Amino acid sequence: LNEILLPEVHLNSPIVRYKLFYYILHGQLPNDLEPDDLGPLANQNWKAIRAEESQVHARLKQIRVELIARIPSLRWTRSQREIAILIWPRILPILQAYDLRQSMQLPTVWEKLTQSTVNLISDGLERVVLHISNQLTGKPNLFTRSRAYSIPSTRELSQIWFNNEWSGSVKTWLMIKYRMRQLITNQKTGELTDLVTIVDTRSTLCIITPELVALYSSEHKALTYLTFEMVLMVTDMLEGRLNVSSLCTASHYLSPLKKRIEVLLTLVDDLALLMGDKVYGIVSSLESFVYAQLQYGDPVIDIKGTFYGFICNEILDLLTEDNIFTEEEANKVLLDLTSQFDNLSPDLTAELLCIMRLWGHPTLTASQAASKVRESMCAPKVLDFQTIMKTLAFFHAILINGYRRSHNGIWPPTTLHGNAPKSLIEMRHDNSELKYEYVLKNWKSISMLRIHKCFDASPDEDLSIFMKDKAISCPRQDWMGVFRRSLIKQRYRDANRPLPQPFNRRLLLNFLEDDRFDPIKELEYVTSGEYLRDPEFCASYSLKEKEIKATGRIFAKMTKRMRSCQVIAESLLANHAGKLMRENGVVLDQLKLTKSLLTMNQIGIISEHGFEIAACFLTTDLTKYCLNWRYQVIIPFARTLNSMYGIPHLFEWIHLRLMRSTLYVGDPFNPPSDPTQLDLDTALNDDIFIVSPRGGIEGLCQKLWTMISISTIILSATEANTRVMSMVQGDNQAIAITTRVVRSLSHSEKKEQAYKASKLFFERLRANNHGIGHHLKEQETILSSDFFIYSKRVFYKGRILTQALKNVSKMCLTADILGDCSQASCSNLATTVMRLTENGVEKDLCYFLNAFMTIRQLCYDLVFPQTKSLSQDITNAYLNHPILISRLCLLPSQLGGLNFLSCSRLFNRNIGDPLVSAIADVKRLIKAGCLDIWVLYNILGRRPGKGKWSTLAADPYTLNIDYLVPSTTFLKKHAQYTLMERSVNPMLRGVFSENAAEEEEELAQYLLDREVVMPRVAHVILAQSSCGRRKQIQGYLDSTRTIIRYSLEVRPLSAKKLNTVIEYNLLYLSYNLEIIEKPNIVQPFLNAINVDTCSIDIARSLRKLSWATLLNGRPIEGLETPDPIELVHGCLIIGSDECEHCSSGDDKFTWFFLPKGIRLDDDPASNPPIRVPYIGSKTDVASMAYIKGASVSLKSALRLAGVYIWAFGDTEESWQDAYELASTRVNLTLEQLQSLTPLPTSANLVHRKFTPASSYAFSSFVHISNDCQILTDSNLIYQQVMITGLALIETWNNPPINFSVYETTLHLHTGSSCCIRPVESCVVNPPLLPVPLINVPQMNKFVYDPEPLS
Ligand SMILES: [Zn+2]
Ligand SMILES: [Zn+2]
Repeated sequence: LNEILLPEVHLNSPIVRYKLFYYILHGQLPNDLEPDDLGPLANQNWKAIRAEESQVHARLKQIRVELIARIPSLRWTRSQREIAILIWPRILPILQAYDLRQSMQLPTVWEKLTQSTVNLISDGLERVVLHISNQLTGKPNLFTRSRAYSIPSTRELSQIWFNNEWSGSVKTWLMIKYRMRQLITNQKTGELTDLVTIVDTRSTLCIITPELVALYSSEHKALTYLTFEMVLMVTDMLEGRLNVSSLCTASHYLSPLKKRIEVLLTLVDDLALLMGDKVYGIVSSLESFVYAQLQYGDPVIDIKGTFYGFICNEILDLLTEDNIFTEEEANKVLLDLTSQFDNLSPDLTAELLCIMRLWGHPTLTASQAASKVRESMCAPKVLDFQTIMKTLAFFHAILINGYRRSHNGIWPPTTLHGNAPKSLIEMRHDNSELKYEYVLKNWKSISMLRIHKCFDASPDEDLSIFMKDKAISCPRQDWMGVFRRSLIKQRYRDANRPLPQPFNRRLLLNFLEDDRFDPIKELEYVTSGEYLRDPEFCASYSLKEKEIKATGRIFAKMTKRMRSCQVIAESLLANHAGKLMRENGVVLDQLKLTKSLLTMNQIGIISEHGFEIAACFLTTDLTKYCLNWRYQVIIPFARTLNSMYGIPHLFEWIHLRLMRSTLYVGDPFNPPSDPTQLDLDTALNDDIFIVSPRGGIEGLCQKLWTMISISTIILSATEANTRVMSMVQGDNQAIAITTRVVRSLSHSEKKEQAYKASKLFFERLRANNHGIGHHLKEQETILSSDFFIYSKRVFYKGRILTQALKNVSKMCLTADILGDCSQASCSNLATTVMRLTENGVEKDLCYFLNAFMTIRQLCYDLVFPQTKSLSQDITNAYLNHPILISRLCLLPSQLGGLNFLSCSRLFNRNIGDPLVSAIADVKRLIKAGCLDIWVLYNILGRRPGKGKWSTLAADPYTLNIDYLVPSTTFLKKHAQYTLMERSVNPMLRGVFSENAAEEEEELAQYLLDREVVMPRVAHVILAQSSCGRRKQIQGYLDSTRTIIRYSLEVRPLSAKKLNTVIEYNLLYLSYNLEIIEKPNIVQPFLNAINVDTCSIDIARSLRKLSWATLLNGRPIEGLETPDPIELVHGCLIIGSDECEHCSSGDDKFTWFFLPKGIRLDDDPASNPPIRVPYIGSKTDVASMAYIKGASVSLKSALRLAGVYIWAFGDTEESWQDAYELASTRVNLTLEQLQSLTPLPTSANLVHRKFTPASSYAFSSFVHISNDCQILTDSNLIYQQVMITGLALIETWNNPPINFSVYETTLHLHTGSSCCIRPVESCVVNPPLLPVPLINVPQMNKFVYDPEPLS
């Protein structure tokens, strides 16, 4: 079992300083730590602690005596020796000193294997991309126009990735991490022998232990100790540095950033050595300085350089805070730090926000983390009553207006106070729109307005909320169980009290193993006030991982009942009250969100092609808002929400419970300093305790706070008589103040006028925020006439800045997920490469990088085996033949390979048929020479796998090939099944059944075993049926690492299952060895397929032979979709050129036009008019009866019936067959089912954070016209063609290029192509099989509704 629950490969936990201190002091390791540094650990009785844990102490003593023997000088005390013991933050400038190059062969073998494999496919990939450019533009310089400098191929990429700086460091820390993970795994199994590893490299001695490593560098005479989390963090940071430096070296776009990033890294490493853990304040100041430098180019003189100067002052304060540097040294350091950000384009100035994670993370202490929140929270705060009531009145107005525009424009049930004026009387009587200008006046009457019950909201409305695992704290009596037993044993022995019981329960497991669960009775915990009277309640903080800022270093955890009430209340707020606010543009659809943000940023840019429209953008972060929320400023809003929802007392729970409870920071190695503090309630407001908190907690009750902030923003906007559009995000907000200026004014003067108009709004907003208790400092406020910040992305002058280096920094050598398969890692690398394509990096370079890192990952997995195997035949066969490695890496993942990035994926996110794209890629590789035609013949002639009807129906477009599903998803499904099997919750009484797989197989066979097989129709019908609903509910579980471990423990895997999960990688490699080794003998009729055959025909034939066992010769219809690159034969027209396809026969094309004279980040009058580009089209029914408030079951049944009738026929027998599959989810009869069913024609057949598809730099000025074309598959095809054309236009002028001196026209002639085929459907398809006996959860509300109509 321990071979699956391997130690994590990447950092996921905070670095605890006291853990390392505990390990160092346990074995009496040499150190120069002051008594103040040790904190509470100095007064611990280490004799007893060493008496226990004797294996740990024995290992530590062994490494100590090895250190003494190797370095005799370490015995000297009082720091009179020449060797200095350094803790993690002070070893940054000496990371390159640790080499271990000798007595280390695995990294060298890995590098040699990667080079040998890459050397075989570089030219083929160059030919592939050349052919792609020739086919998509008609010219061979599509990808090389912006660079022509130097074109990096795959071999060049490998050379500059393995030969640059940090490469040796990455190899030596990868070996160290691998050895330490091996030692940890051995220790878990109880081997107890040879658990100390010594490498003893010349000038660098490293000793590896399952607990910590001891690294000594002779060149610098510095010895350091690193725990496992520290080692993971160091190797992750080194890998990120390697990726960033190599990408800067490779891409011409990021070339200027290389030297600046290197100089910044060196400067901050020296600063870290000189300072300690206080250099991460400087790192955060640099994070803010990126935006300060962005604001330095603002046209307005009054707003240019303010943030720059403030951030410089903050950096100087941080530098001179502890008197490490004098004024002149701090000034020189500041100048050196700032000189790396000057003379950079706005895109690059935002791609220096990648270096935040490049210096690791600070060593956290519970006391320091608690100090910040205790300073912010638990503080007196004076609040303005008038501001509170004005905000409440505008809250009422916004809620009323949001209830209007829906519900037939009818006012909610409201009660008017006695001093409402006649105008309010008539407006309530009339039910007209409450004008904000009207609400500003008579605010005393708009307030004191009781809004009665509006929604019949039910806590159990959403089921997915209850299925998400959340951390839950121990009761108030076991609050000391979080700390290590060794540290608290002496305290509990002195006090003569029993040791606290460790707490390991989870919220998800408590919910699932709850016999009597009901949200109606669960909310009574808060409604009846039992939470205030609960003595067991205990809320505690815990250190947050991968956090460098002082704020947000802790996240809180609460008891099971309180957490359940919190999630129920948040869901209640978001479902009904949250939807009423449309003043902010937040939507659950990302496409609409980015369109709204693009329009908001493009408000200010108006071209010459009266009074124009001008915008000034204001962005403020709300991270510190949670600690500053007070009960008095939220009581009226929450009271009105209570009245609206009908629950007498549901909200205001966080503050009321917090003022009566004592909070603490729970860290296993950070016990309270005072050994006499054995109880939480009587603790003092110091150390790790936060006595009587009066503020909020981050994330908790975020919806109410966001609505209050929206009301405040609206109030401020109306107070200054300025038009704004808010976009509050919870942790951030962006405001665009709108004003009307003269058209003839110069752009600088229009911006000045906009800023002058926005000054009053900003003053009113600051005054209102101060009134409600949120003081706005210069840190929070960034005023810019060009850009605003949303979702950590900068919207600069109608674009979105790239930040591709931030994406490339997290491209590591192994997925942190459980299975750790080669396929999962390759998929992660491909996803990161897709992000790089979207974020401005060269598409050709991204393709080469994806191939190179796929090869590198496979070589790493081959030469760094996670689990030792008795038979190494497969591993040796792959290691000795790099051509096999190349063939496997270049083969698409749909055919069994590890190439998860298709050629067409480089241009459009949406892919119709993955198999067609895979076939097109294989044909391209065969034409270039990367692969061989006999590989394609072997794939065509491959023996069908062990597939059933269920796998064909559940996941269409997939061939019958074994080992296409990684062991990771198998582990996730096993965890979900184990959770379902032991579940006893009433809400899931009938979800789980033992014959679920049999029922799914029978239904899939019924839907598929017909005259014509329709995998999409079967997939949709299965998903919308009862069994599909049960599968969805079972898949609602999160299946985290803890959940997977619990499932493996309570339900152990069989020996055969254990072995196959362990050796999935070797089994997959051996399975693909049958096709990537030698030309197999295939059937003679397969020779008809050639490299010139259309990918659609090849895909149809491959699906026919692959599923030959299941179908016995029947063809598969409804899946094929043209490959976007192969479908279109584009031509680019520059100046006097003409389209060859237009002049020769073809007359179908998608017209793309780019005007001339465009210059980004320049005068808006000069360039052609700007507009929101085409980012995509989502779902957008004419049913006989428009049922309002229809349940999910009713909609699912209606869609199932419609799809069945549309696909299998409109005969009465088909209607009876679909009646059963509809009645498995509703209680309709045939007549109501037929009447209520939507129109059964043109079935969509569609079924299954902020990542924009592009920067939209040059796609905003483009002109499109699809008039000369035919025009829901055709709509998807045309949308894909449009997106591909936009991507082609964008890559024609890469982010290195910012001007277009000539007008360009793109045609993308989709005609005269073999992939265009007529679409035929709606034929008669008799069932051919009796309808299976389906068990339906009649009593379950979330699957079946006995009353689907009112
Ligand atoms: Zn043309
Ligand atoms: Zn074709």
